[PDB]
Amino acid sequence: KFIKYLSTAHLNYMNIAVYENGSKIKARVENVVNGKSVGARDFDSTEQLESWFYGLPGSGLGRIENAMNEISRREN
Amino acid sequence: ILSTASVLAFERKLDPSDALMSAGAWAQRDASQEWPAVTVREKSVRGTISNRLKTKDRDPAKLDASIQSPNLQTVDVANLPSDADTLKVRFTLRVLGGAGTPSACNDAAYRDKLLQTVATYVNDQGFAELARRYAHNLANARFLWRNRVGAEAVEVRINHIRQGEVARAWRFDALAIGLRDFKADAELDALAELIASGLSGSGHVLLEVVAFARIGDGQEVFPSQELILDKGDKKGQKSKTLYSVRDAAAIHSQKIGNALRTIDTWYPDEDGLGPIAVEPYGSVTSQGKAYRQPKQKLDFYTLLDNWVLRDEAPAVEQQHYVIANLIRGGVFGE
Amino acid sequence: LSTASVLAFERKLDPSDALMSAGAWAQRDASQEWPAVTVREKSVRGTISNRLKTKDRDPAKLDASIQSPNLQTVDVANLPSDADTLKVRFTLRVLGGAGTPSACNDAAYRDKLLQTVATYVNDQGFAELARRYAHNLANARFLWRNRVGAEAVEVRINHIRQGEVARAWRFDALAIGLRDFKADAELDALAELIASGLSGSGHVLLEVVAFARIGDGQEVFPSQELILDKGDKKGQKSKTLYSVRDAAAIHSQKIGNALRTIDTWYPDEDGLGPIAVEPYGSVTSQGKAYRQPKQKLDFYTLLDNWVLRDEAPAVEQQHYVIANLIRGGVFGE
Amino acid sequence: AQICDEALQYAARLRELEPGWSATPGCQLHDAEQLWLDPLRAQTDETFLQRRLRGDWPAEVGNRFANWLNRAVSSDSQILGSPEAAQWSQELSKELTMFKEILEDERD
Repeated sequence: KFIKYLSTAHLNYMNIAVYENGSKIKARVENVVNGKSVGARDFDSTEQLESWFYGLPGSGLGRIENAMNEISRREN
Repeated sequence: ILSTASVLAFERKLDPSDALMSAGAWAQRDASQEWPAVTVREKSVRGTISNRLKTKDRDPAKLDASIQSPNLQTVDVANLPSDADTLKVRFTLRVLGGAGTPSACNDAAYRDKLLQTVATYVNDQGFAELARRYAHNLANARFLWRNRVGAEAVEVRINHIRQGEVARAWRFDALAIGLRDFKADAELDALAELIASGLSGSGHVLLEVVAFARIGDGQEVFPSQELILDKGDKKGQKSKTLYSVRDAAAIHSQKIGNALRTIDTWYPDEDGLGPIAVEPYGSVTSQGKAYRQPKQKLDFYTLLDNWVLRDEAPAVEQQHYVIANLIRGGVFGE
Repeated sequence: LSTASVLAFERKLDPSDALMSAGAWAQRDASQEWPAVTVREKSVRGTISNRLKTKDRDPAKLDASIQSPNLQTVDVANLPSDADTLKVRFTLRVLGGAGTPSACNDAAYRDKLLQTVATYVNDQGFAELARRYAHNLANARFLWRNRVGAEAVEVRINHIRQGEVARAWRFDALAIGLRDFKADAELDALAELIASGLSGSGHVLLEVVAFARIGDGQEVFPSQELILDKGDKKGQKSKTLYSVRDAAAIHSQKIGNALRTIDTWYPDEDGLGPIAVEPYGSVTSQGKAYRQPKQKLDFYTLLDNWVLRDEAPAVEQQHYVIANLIRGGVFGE
Repeated sequence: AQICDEALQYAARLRELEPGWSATPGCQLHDAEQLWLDPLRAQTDETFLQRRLRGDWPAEVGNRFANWLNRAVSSDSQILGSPEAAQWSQELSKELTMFKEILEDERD
């Protein structure tokens, strides 16, 4: 079910994990030591994941901070 | 029933400081007290395209179009002055001692069992092995990480301090002393008796470490690099900052502390590569590998649980590993 | 045996920033107290010569454009009016050990890489690459535009073991060609020194000093810095120049660009000349990228076909691949 | 249309509210946006005010505004291989054209 981590360096114990559900993938912002997640977002394929992710404003870990601030957004 | 303590925390011993770098001339080496500092400055750089492509869209017109718009960039460098060929790196080091007592623990029986285990270790054999390997890491120049690579002569001077004075001075030669072979010496046995007398709590140990390296006239020194993160915001900022103190380049303290605790020659996988530093789940961040897996029985948590709770004493060298992790300190427990 | 996902090679042949100081020819052997070339400002009012959209039958916009031309402030560096010789000094370390990466995931791929590079060195030495490096130190590639239009260029190279000089070389850069790598006894000696340096058989530190007759009060050409638009014209909107403490200078990576012009093995045309060694071997000024990945001469393609599959390429392409390992870089995914 | 017309509302709210635009730091990159947000003339202005910024029809802020729109919304390249970015680029072409066409008479 688990595929990979989205970033290669943890920014204060937090990282985005990429999961697989069948015909869709599940990106999920989560703590690493504990395991409990803070927000999630469902995509259809990994091409949508990389195509959406590489369009974010930033480079390196500013991109992963913007992605964690995007997936774990206050929904209301 | 003796479960583990849910809260454990060990304060570190062997506390270093931030190393300062100042440049000067060799054979003006004994008067290295008024040397000016190495400053961090800016310069501009125009890169190109050299990264690996992808076999989904790599057209020749897109490559030439990529070369039409290159990367303009601003970095920080630190160089010696053009009339100086010697790097001076100075830091200090305290050796605290009392390396068995935690700073926070829930249980009282588990803490007393832990102190009986550590006191049993010290009474069976001293701190001579660990202080011998620490003395070898102060002997050569591990704490000169990339500055050591490609140098004519590296000289290390170590002082012991009791008051506003100097008790005993050592002067070594870092290139003659090996990088991988821990061979004995009289002076290293003296300084290993000093550090081993420090970790046992039999006195106060403050050391002053000064390192000298011939690099070349106007060459480049290598301070430690700071964290930025480009969030796509204004101005196209700097892509390489360097750590500094008040107008001097410097190295972080935890990187020197990484260079001092490279003890572990007891990997299950391969003892042919060399000693890499002491960690629970003993890992190397640059190599991307994690030696000493928990699927084996050589992890720090597994050996500590099997040696405190169940009295199953491991081999002697693994006991050196466990006590090395207690001198490292950390946040243990659940 | 897949490729390692992380590869990184530290560079060898590490230069420094070159300093420029001006003086008089035939006072050339005492070139030790010469004053530095300083960077100063001057004002420049420029007209409009942009390629306008043609068939513009509106001269009122043209005569309107002359009412406010470009008021501009630039930096120049000139020799003093009683000096006609440019002195450019820098140093150079030759490290050696050009096969071992600094970061690698796999252990089998790294051992296969070290067997491949050690196989290359045991089959043939570093004599070719050190011969071409010796030719780029022989002439004055590192004098980029300062070389163009000069009466006589003299290069002095010193080897340093202690606070001393082991062996000194004195060349003539205009007699030595720009495109023809012809042998010589002294270039074979210095090529033995560099080849002895890259193999790890010793420590090599060189001091390179270059001399050029340009003219009294002419213009020298330091390297140019990057300007962000937070500064106005009075505030150098136009043209800043790189400097050190009150002296004009050249960046270190530009001299490092001038040293590694080896590649005479393009598939397209060997008639133009050697341009420097890059993966996807490209020229930024010409806007072209030789050595395309659609061919089979790229560095990544040759390295994958020569490490993983034991398909050894031609000998000159092996010189190209080892030249990219001496260059260093960030490889892998 | 609502984004660029909303930017016209931003220059609207900036225009008739804060008439104080005196000297301060940063007058090189905020100098084209200063001539875009043309304030009232100073009371100590001499006769050299009908030539200092009279010919200032600032069509460069449609270019900076174009870069802000390009960095704001994602421009897909799979729509670039199709005609969605030729028709889309036509939409931003004529819309920024009409925006600058409003900007033609900011002073005159």
